[PDB]
Amino acid sequence: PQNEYIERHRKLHGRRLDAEERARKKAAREGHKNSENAQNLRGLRAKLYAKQRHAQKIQMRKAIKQHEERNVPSDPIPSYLLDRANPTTAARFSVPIPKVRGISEEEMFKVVKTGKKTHKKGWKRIVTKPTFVGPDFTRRPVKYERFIRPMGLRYKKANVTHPTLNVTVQLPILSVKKNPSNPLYTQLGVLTKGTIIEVNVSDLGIVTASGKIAWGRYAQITNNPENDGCVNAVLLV
Amino acid sequence: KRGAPGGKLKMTLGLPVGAIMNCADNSGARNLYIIAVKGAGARLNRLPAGGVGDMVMATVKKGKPELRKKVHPAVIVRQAKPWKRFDGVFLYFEDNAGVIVNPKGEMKGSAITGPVGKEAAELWPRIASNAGVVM
Amino acid sequence: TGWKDIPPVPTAQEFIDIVLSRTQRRLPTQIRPGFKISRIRAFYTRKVKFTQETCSEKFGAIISSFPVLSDQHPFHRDLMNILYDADHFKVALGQISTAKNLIETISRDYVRLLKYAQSLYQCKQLKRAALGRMATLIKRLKDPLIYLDQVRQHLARLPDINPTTRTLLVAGFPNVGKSSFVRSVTRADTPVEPYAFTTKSLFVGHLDYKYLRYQVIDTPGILDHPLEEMNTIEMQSVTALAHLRAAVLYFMDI
Amino acid sequence: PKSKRARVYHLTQVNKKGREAKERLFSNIRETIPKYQHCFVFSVDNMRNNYLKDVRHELNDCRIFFG
Amino acid sequence: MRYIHSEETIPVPENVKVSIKSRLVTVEGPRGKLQKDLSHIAVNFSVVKKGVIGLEIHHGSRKDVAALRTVRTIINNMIIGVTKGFKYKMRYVYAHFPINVNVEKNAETGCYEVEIRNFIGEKIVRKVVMAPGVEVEISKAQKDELILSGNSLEAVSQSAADIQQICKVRNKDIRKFLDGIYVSEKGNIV
Amino acid sequence: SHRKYEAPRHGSLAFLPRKRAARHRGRVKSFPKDDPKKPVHLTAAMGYKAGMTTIVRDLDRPGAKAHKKEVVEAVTIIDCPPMVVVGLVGYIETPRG
Amino acid sequence: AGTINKPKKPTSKRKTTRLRAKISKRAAEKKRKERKLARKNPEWRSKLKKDPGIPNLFPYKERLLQQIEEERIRRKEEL
Amino acid sequence: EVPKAVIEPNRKWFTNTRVISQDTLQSFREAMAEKQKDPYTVLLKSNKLPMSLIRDGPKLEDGLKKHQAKMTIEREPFSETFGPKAQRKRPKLSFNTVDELAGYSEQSLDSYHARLEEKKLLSVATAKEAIFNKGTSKRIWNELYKVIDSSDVILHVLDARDPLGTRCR
RNA sequence: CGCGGGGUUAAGGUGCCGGAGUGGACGCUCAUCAGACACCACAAAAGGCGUUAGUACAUCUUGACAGCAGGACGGUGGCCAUGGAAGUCGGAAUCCGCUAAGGACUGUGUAACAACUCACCUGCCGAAUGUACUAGCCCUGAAAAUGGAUGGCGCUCAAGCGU
RNA sequence: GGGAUGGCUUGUGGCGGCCAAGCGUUCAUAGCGACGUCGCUUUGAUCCUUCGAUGUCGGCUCUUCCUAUCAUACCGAAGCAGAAUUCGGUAAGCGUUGGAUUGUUCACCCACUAAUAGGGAACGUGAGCUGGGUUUAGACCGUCGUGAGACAGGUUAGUUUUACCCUACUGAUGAACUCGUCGCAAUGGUAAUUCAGCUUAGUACGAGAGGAACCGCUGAUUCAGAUAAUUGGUUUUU
Ligand SMILES: [Mg+2]
Repeated sequence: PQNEYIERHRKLHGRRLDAEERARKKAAREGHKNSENAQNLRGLRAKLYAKQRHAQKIQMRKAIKQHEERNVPSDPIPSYLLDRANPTTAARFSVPIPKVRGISEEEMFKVVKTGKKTHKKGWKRIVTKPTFVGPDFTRRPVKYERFIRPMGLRYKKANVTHPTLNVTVQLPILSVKKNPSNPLYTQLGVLTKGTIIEVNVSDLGIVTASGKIAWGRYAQITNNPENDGCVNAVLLV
Repeated sequence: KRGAPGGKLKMTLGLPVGAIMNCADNSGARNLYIIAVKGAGARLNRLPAGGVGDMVMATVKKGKPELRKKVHPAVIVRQAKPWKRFDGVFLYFEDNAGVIVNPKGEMKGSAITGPVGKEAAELWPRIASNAGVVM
Repeated sequence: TGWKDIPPVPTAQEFIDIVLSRTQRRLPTQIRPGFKISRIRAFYTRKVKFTQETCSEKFGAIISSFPVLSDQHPFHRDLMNILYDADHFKVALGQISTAKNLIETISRDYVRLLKYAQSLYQCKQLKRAALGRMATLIKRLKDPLIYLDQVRQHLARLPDINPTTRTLLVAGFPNVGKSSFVRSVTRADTPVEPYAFTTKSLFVGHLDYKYLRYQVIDTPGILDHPLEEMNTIEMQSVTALAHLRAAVLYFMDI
Repeated sequence: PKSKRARVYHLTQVNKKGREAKERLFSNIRETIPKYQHCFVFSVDNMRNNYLKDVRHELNDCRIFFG
Repeated sequence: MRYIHSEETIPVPENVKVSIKSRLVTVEGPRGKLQKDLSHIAVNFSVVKKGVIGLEIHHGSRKDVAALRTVRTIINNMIIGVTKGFKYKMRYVYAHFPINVNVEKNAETGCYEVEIRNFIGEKIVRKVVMAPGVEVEISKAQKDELILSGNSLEAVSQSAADIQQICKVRNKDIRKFLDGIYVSEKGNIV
Repeated sequence: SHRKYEAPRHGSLAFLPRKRAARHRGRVKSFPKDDPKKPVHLTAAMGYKAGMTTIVRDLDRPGAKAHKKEVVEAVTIIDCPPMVVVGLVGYIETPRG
Repeated sequence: AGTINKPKKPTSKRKTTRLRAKISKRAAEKKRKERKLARKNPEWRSKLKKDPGIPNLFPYKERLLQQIEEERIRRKEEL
Repeated sequence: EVPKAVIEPNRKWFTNTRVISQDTLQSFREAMAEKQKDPYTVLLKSNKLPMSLIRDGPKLEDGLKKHQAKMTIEREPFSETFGPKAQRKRPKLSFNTVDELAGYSEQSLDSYHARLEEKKLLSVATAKEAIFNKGTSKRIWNELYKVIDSSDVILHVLDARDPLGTRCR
């Protein structure tokens, strides 16, 4: 068969003789079936069913309210900026997150054991949090490497949000300025929550009052990168 | 359609996986190394094995270099392990030998050297047409 | 042969539900905080890898089943372009391949992080982050999946036309008797009606002449205006006439 | 009664008339009373009554109430 | 809430004899006799008037009040069955293989039997044994039509449902394959 | 943890315990269900196993490969001298069997 | 489901001492935490709560409204 | 022990750490244009520079082809192209006249035959032996990246009998 | 809190194991592993065409809610678009007449019409209903892996829940 | 000389902004806020970017359990023509296999197959057999140290050796009731499984290519219970 052959078979022969009556009776039994599903499903299937029915009820209420109310940009922009996807756009020099959970050295570092004996040497410490190592990085030789910052935990970019512009851009990390838990964590370059980092802001296009281009600014990390797999930061503007 | 034929009575399977059998056709191969048997079931540690009239998958260990790189379907036509027919005869051939075929059972070569078994001849009509002696 | 063996293309929400239900039900779900950290890492790593493998299998099945436009005969390539915009076809399949690649990249990154995670809570957060990022990537594919499902159904119902056989190509104006002739000489069920453009797609029937199989192609009608003013329905007939080495039968109603 | 028939909210333009239609019919009949010399009462029992439109169009100088 | 008294009524035709004893209802008419045990439902039966049966429930809940409606419809259906009877007309249609329907009456059991052959070319013979009191005939006024008649509406309709359900297409597209036997009409014999 | 490769258990638990039979003579645990419409007939017999031998059968099995052919089959010989009927036992039905 | 013919492992209602003590400790800690959150709650609260009023189905509501009106008239006259 | 993790208020958080002028940018752009490669010089310390403002932009063909897909989808959405609510009527053609169509069909058939011939010129086979996967294992490449991360100078050793064969690009 | 006898209680209990009530009054609840020592989590402003008690708003002999019998029209195939597109593939408008009332249309349907149907109106009928929330009790609201646990039997106008 | 988190967990990311039914507030109009949504994270490409063992896994041999079902049974939906499937539901009765690779997180490849589903009973320390983490004493090589020696490390060789006890389990006897024959059946156990071929039929269905199923018949896989006429094996028939 070719093209719309089921529709052509419908046109030439119809359906089964009881199709309309069976469809009407099933649509009539739908209410009892839905109540039975609400009262008799179990577990994760019942939880997903309840969430999905909650969604349908909210949507139906919105549609009914809109039909009830049937009988009744924000910032000024130039004409060439009309009909475009524009952002909503929403002394004490305090940062947005002035206090975070402190990280103990036991949580920060884990002991790496060395040696072939049953009793092992334990002077090496591995950093368990994400780090930034900077440019032109070459690792220390293994005999003199106390702090291990593993390769798979090293980051170079961050999703940085500008509070005024309501714009999030991925920016390169320039340095790590202050980890609030420890100056040693600052020196190791640990990226945890509340850490002040320096970011390349060339993409944001920031011009100073004297006409110079600002390409380095400070941002505070606002998430838990070891849990999230990424670095989220907010510019300090 | 998988290559295990239907209507085959139970017989003793003399050739497990890893057996090197002779090549009874003129396809250029001289021996066949069995790596699998069509229709073999699932049992812990049991080697899949085949008998006369069974389809196996085989690699060529000796012969033309063009056949050495492929896994060919083959039909076992002769076996040396004695087996019984329904007429009560226990019988065996002097060697183990098979012929290279396609999945449809048609032969790759054009001639068969030596005799073939009744089971192989009855299950595969192309082997029956290419058989000089059927024993 | 045709394109009836393309697997069905789910929507984005159905795709997410299928993949996450496979991960939930084909793997163990119970892990304890008191277990060894290597055991917990293996559990969550297996979750991430299995989710990515299911996504990769489904996306590769979608990609490898659809026709490759550059590998078709020019008749089939041009007809596919007339039926569905070839730019849209290639863009949808490219988005599918890009999403598959991005999901594999996300899986590799989060497996690498789970190598270094230190607690069940951190492992759980990393696994949820990986799965949620895959779900966001799939949610971004809502419109290409709908488009590809429609195209798959049409391709499955497309007639099989051999461009390198004996073919009789029946063409002409609407309402001149093309479908009547094809019905009279073949077994094809092409409708015959008095209104114009009754036939909106290519139909093919077959006949035997001197123990040889001939195929006969019924076309939609063609109007008298330049090529830029033809719609897709007439452009199917124009494509067949341009690319099929056939015997053309131009029908006239005097 | 938890077990009840679900009431269908109609997403259509026209709503139920209510008492305003009754008051409008009252006012229309009472204001058409003083303008005419005769008031006939007619019956159409078990009939389709769609030809009353044609009757209204033909008797354009008259007023017809079918309420 | 408990309702002190609730009541339903059933009119009885002049040619119908109704006897109720311990909630066992026997209805006799020109067409025969039907029986039904309603001892699973609490109800007080009475004769409120000539030709009227009264049903009542005392101190019942809403469910107990509502059950009298089902009892009323059951007894009314028995009265209609013994007066006019019930008839279901079924039609069997096919595409290519003509469905063969053979109707016999088993002398040992007194029940009718329906044999269905060649349903979409199948070699099996389908056999449906009808409920007792259900008469099956092949129509002569129309084409490919069976007529089921009886006094018990439940027996007639369940027999028709069995005939409909035995001819079921499996593992095929039901948009394309339209063969089957379907109830085409429901009504009274008289 | 779970068994890595599945395998069915060795032997059937239907034939437990694997102990010696409590009697040398076989016990008919169940007799065929009685039908009073049938004529009277005995349901069992006894014999002594003598040994085995070989036969050739002219097979009539339509559909089989050995149809209309000769088949060699093993058989068992049971020596059956006639029995002597010496008693009659009657059995009633109780709620204990 | 096939619950009747093949029931599954039962869910025990027999409590353990460890779980009872843990639940009691968690309930007490939740009570203390809720008291602290209510102490530090910044949500606005009215000085006078909203009154439900008189129910409509009370058959002498109109007479009660009359009595309220005469009482407030007498209070305004006295003051 | 759990420390107190607090950031003090400071005016330095809200200033620009690094600034650059247009003259310095122009000098760096000219240096970027004029710079050449010397095998006998090595890089010892990178200058921290805003390289996005100094590097030359991509080619215009690459820039247009990078956005052509989203431009086509913004012009015609998928629901308007094919489907139950599609409004597409005129196809996009690479030809304008009937003579151009005839020529296009001729070259399309020629290119299709050429592609088929080159594909033809270019029993299932046995699996590739696992010995030929040696040197590609995750453990070996973990060792390689560990060595690369540890080293300042990398000696790439080549066989003089097959230098380009043993070169690792 | 010395060794004994008698009497009375506390916490807790009185269907049997088990001493003491199948004790009394008014209700509620039926669970496909109810509940009986719960408060914590799962868990949400959660999902229930389970069952009661209420609160607010609204319709109603000028006839409410449900049905049945009928009407559901005219300018008009409104504009643009489309090979075709007439309320019903789309984009945008969405007004007037006749009105008792009837959308420049809610769905089925046609290639497009037709045809059917809904919103709304009239006739028959006949007395109370509708919506949304609140509070009780009940169901769901996630479970692994030997066979078992309100302590056990068991208990359904309780031997469950509240006073 | 002492010593050896847990009614946890599961399927749907984080950060920032907006909207928002509602909660509150209505001498302040703030503060919470489900449902959502928006921004950061190749025209089917590239194949010249594999990113760190402190945490250790194994294999036989055998039994049982869970269901979160891969296959088999039944069912609901889908342009599901047919064939082949896809998504979902009930269901654990019954199965779920050889093999290659130790320059190595041994995980992936190949094949057969109806299918090659996932877990627990250890790993919330732990005497069955035997390989890797793995490590007493002998020895080189690398790194560090003036050295004894230690280790970033790599290699080689290297002693635990019950059972006759109690219980459990598998089988075998048995006192008391005279000895014996024939029986009953409470209770415990319980068993079959999957594929193929012939016919239906080149039929239904289909433009064509292709292409079923029910009834009927015959074999085979895996499992189970027996048996020794035949054929092989075994020989102290010395
Ligand atoms: Mg025409």
